[PDB]
Amino acid sequence: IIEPSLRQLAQKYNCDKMICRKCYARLHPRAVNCRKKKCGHTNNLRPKKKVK
Amino acid sequence: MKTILSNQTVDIPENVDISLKGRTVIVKGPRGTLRRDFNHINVELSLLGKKKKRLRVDKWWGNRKELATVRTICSHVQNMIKGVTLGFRYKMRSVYAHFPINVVIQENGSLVEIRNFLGEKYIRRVRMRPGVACSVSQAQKDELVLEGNDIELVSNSAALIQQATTVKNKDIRKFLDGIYVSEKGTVQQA
Amino acid sequence: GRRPARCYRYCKNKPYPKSRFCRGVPDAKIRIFDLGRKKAKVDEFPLCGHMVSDEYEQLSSEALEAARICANKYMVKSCGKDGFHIRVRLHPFHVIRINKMLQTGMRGAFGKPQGTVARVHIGQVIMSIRTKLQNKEHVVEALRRAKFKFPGRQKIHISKKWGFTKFNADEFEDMVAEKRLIPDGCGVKYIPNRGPLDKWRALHS
Amino acid sequence: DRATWKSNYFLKIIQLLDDYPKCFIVGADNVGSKQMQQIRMSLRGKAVVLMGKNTMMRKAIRGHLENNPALEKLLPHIRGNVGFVFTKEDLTEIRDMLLANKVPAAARAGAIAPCEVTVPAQNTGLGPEKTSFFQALGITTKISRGTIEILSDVQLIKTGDKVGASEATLLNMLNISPFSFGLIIQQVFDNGSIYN
Amino acid sequence: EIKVVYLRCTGGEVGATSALAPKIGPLGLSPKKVGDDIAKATGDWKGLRITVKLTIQNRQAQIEVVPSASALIIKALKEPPRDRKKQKNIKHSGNITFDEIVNIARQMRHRSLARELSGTIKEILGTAQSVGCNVDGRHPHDIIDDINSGAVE
RNA sequence: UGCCGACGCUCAUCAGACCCCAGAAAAGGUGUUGGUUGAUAUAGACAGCAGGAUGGUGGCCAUGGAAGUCGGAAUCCGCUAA
Ligand SMILES: [Mg+2]
Ligand SMILES: [Mg+2]
Ligand SMILES: [Zn+2]
Repeated sequence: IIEPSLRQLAQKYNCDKMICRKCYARLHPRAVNCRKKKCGHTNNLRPKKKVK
Repeated sequence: MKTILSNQTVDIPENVDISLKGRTVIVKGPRGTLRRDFNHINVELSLLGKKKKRLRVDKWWGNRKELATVRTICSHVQNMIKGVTLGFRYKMRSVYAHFPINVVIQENGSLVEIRNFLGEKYIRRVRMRPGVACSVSQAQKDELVLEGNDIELVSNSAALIQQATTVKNKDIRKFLDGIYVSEKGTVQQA
Repeated sequence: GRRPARCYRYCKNKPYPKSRFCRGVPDAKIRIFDLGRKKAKVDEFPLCGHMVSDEYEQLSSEALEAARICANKYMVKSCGKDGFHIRVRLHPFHVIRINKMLQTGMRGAFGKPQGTVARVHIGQVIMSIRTKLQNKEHVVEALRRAKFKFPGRQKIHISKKWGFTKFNADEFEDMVAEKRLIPDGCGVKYIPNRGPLDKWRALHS
Repeated sequence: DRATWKSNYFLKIIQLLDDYPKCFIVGADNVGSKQMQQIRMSLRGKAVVLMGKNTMMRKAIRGHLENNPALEKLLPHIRGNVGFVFTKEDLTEIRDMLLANKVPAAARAGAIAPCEVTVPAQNTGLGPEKTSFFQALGITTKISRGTIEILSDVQLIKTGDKVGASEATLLNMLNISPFSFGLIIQQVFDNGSIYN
Repeated sequence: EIKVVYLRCTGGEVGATSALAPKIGPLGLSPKKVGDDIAKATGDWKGLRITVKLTIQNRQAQIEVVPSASALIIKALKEPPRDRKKQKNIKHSGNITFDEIVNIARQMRHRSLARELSGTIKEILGTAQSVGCNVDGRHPHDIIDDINSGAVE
C-alpha cells in the first residue's frame, strides 16, 4: 500500500510534531517553548498523538 | 551591555570572484552571478586580503539582538558562494497510497502541473521562482528535482510545491499523501 | 456553598474569637495540624523548611487544609510516608460573619458566624516541614505546590535551625554533646546553670 | 565518585607502566563488556586489558618522560579510540591467540564488510513469509513447498561498498552475522621499537 | 542433524499451560512425550523454575541440565515445597553456612566466567541476600570476612 | 529647554505617559536587562554525530499475570571505561 522509507518522510512533515497545550500550535519536535505570542511563549508542550 | 567589536569571517575559495558596493555583495563564478543587498543590517563589510581571499563582517557597539545578525550574513554569503560554485539541488519524492500523483513539467521547468492528487479533478499549477528549474528525474519512481543557484528561491519553490499538495479536512496522520522534500544538496559533488 | 475568599481576605475588623459571646460558630475545616512521622526524634530530621507569608491578610481554614493535604500527598510520594513531619503553624481563630439577604435591607445587619480564618502577619511561618538533609528539594517543591492554595504571595525559606527547634544547626550537635540540650521526643529541653545541683548530678551521672 | 576514581586511574597507569614494557595497542571499535569479559578470562596469566580517557592517558605518561625516557614516541601514537593491553611474555603468541579468540557480532547499518561474504544453500526454517524482500537485491530463490529455501550464493556486499538497513532484517531472522568486530592491533611497542 | 534449543522449564511437576511447543515445532516431537522426560530426568528440583536445556538429535532428545546462579542456592536451602497454588509466606527463612557457597565457586571456576576465588565467592555471597535470604546475617558480614580472613585456597 | 543637557531601560499586530483619578489580579515568557546561589572546565567540560543498559533477576512482593516499566515495603553485589 505504501513504502516505509517514503512513509517516515510524511510522518516527519505531518505528525512528528509538538503541540502547545495553550494554543494548539504545531511545533518542531525539538521544541521547549511555543513560538506563538498569544499563549505567552509557554513551555507547556506535549507530543503530537500517534495515529493507530 | 554593548560589545565593543564582534567580527566573523568568510573564507572565499579561489574559484569565486566577489565584489561589494557598500552593503551589496555580488558573487561571480562558474555557474553565474548572485547579488544580495544588506542595507537593513547596518554592519561593516570589508574585502581585505590581496586577491580578496577573505571577507570580514564587523558590528561595533551592538546589543544581543544586533550581534546575532553577523553570522547570519556570514551564512548567507557562504550560501551564495556554495550556490555559485556547486549550486543547489532539492530532490523531493511524492508519497501516495492509492492515487498516483501525476506530475508534468511545462515551459522548460518554470511551471509544474499536479494531477490526480488524492483522486481530485483539480489541476495544481505551480509557478516556479525565476532562476529555478524543475524536472522529473530518472532512476527513481516518483521524484522531482529542483535546480538553481539561490537557496532562497530553490527552497521557496520547494515550499510552494509542497504546500500545493496538502490534505484538507482529513486526518493528515492517516492520509500521508503529498510531495515532500527528501534531500537537500548541490548540483555537482565536492 | 460559601462566598469566595476575596471577600474575607484583608484583616479589617478586630479579632473575633470563639468565646462566650460569639457562640454558634461552625467547626473549623482544618483539625489535623501536624502529621507524617510526628513520633520522631530530634537528631534524625535536621532540615526544616518554612512557608513564610509576605503579606498581612487572612488565610481560611479550608485553604489551610487544602494546602496541608497537598503538601502531605506530595511528600509521601517523594520521600515516603515515614520520612518527614509537616506542621501547620497557623490556627484559625478569627470568626468571619455572614449577613444573609434571605427584605429588611441593612436594618440590624450584624452577621451570624460563617467560618474561621487565621490572621497572618508579614514574616509569619505558615507551614514547616522537617526531614533529612537529602530531601531539601522535595520540601521546596512540596511547599511550592502548596503555595497555589493560598491567596497573596508566600516565600520559601530553609531555616538555619535544627528541625522544629530554636537552636542553630551548626552548634546544635556540640550543644547536645556538652549536655546543655536533652532530647525530649520531637524537640529538646535546654538545661541552664540555674537549678539545684542535685539535677546537675543526675544529668552528669 | 569521579574525584577519587580520577585519582585511582593515575596509580593504575603509574604502577603498571613499569611492569609490562611490551604494549600492543588495540582498537575498541563498537565492542561491549560482554565481549570484553570473554577476552579477560583467557587473558589473566599473560596480559591485562584497560580502558580510560585518552587525554588523561596523555597526561599520565608525560609525567614519566623524565625518569623513563624510553616512552617518548607513545604520545604521537595514541589517537582515536585507544585502550591498553599489557604483555611481558612474547610478541608472537599474542598475535596468534588474540586473532583466535573471536565471537560473532551482529550486522549494522553503516559498517563495512572487509571481505567477500557468501550465502550458502541452507533452509530458513520458517514457512510462508515476505517473499518480496528476496528478489529486490537479486537473490534467486524459488518458494518450494511453502518453506523458503534459498538456492545459490549471492555476493550481497563486496569491498568498497556502503551498506544500509536494506540487508539487516533478513540477516537478523536467519542469525547470519557476516563480520566479527575484534580488537584490531594498530601500534607495536617493544621498549621503544615501532612496527606496522 | 544436531540442533539444540534453549528452553526454560518448571521442574519435576507438570504445568498446565504449554509454551515449549513452538521451539520443538520444526523437528516434530510430541509435547507431553518430551515433557514427561524433561521432568523425570531432572527429578531433583521439583519446586522452582530451572533452565533444563534440550539437546535434540535427528531422532530423539537429550535432557541436559544447566543450573542457574541462585537457583542452586534455592535448591540447597531446603524449604519443603507445597502444592502448585503458590500460597502466602513461602519465603526463604533458613540458615546457610560458608560451605554451601564454595560449590558454586568451583562450578563457575570450571566454567570460567569470573574473577579469582575471592571474586567467585564475591558474586554468590553478594547475591545470596539479593532474594531476601541471609547467610546467618546480611551483606555487611561478607565485607568483613573477605579482608585478611578469607577462605581463599 | 530651538540646553550641540547626563546615565541607563524599553518595541507592544492592546506600547507608555504624572496625588485624588477615573480601569486590573493570581499565574506565566529560551523577549531583553541586572543580580543571588550552586556546580565543572585544559587530570580538556555544554552541545552535536556511535557502543552499551545486562549476570543474580522472570528480584521478592500482591495478583487471572505483571518479568529493569500496572501498585507498595525495599533498594544490596560482581565485572568494571562503563
Ligand atoms: Mg473527518
Ligand atoms: Mg469592620
Ligand atoms: Zn502556544
